[PDB]
Amino acid sequence: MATALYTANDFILISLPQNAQPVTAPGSKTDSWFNETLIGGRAFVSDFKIPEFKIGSLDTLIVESEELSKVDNQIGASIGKIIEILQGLNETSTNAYRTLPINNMPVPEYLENFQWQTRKFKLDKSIKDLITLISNESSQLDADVRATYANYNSAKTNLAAAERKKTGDLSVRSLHDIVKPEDFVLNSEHLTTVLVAVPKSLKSDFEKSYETLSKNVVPASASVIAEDAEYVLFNVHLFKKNVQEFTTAAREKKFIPREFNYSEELIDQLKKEHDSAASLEQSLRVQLVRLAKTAYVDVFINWFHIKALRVYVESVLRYGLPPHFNIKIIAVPPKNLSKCKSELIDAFGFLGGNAFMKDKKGKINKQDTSLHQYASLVDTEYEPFVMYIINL
Amino acid sequence: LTPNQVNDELNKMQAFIRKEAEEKAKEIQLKADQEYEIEKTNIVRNETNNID
Amino acid sequence: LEQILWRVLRGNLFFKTVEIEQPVYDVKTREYKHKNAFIVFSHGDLIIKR
Repeated sequence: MATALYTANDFILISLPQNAQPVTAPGSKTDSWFNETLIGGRAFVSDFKIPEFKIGSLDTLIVESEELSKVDNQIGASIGKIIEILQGLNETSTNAYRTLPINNMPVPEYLENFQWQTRKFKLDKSIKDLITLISNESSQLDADVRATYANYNSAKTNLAAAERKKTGDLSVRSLHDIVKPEDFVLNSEHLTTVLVAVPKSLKSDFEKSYETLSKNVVPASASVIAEDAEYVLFNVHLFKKNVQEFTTAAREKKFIPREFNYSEELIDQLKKEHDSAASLEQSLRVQLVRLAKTAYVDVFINWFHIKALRVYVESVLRYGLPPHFNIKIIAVPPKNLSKCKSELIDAFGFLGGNAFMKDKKGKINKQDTSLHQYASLVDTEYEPFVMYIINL
Repeated sequence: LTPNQVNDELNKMQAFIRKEAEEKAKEIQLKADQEYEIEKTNIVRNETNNID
Repeated sequence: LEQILWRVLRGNLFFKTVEIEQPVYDVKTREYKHKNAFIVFSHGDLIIKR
């Protein structure tokens, strides 16, 4: 059984009329069958105390049930899409609040003794009121985490782009250790320099073009300056009037057109931007993990409250006015969905109906006609009794 | 025909009938609770003017 | 139909019926299809519209 992620020490939600008695061997008490006559390594047989709430018109109960199920779907999707990134960050690999104590309390321990909280919900409140409260709280926390994650993704893309320029090619890297006044003599203009980067093999096209290249060359401006073992760098100083010839010729001898000069106002920009990107990513990741931890427990509290209200409404949906109906919770051994689902429904098959006999049983969606969409507004079909798939 | 549920439906009939009746009773109580002043003070001013 | 009613109104309804003696043809296909008539009653108006 797996409703949550990283299943361990799982439970099940069950409700029933107080007087209801199982039928597999008559004369058996509730605990006698539960704690002893139920196979499984462990069975934390326990009750589930829940406050009573308002009783609206029979007419509406169905629409509130539909609305709460609809919102249950989206909140489930949200908890899933936050758990995925709670592992997608890839910082801690053992676990992260998957089985770790939620709200400083082991998740099974917390739930097996969790009582209802009379802090954001009061004794006499409208059902729509609590529905909207949970809905909007969850929606706001969602939007917050979504915007934060989008900002993190943008930062990751930007810093990756910065890193690619930093390393990935010796032609695109923004040099910051060879530009100097001693080779970029920026003064009263007489010359026009340019950086050159040519593969080693083509070195004859430039070396043997020492001075036949064109007029107006500068002595020591073609001699050895710098070599990267893949490209060779010089400072081709040509005058400030005959730039046209070499500018035209640069497109047929494979010269990099990256116009660079001794200007610190741009050199400092790349370093400051890279360091700031690293620092802001470092701050953002910690802030994001903290926000995830904070909202994680909040969203599970919300989702557990949604399940609680779902079961509470479905209880009266099953039966009449008297809310005297017993609710029990039992821990379940891992990887034992089949036998539990079978035996538990077997003991109270009488509560699946009295004259509605079908060999197919359970609650997994199935179709044998042009119907059976499991929707109380168009097409829905059997349910065994008050219960829902749940592990944690 | 589940014996308990079918009779619970007819019980809820009267239960919610009287619950809505009592909510209507509360509403009509409130509709006049404030009415004991608005008509009992804005109408008595028909005489103080003549007295003055 | 009765099953989907029973499992959409959640096991609470009055539903008794009588069969069509000497049935008649349909209108979509002009076929003498065996027919049944039903009667139903509930309290909720929302139920009625559903």
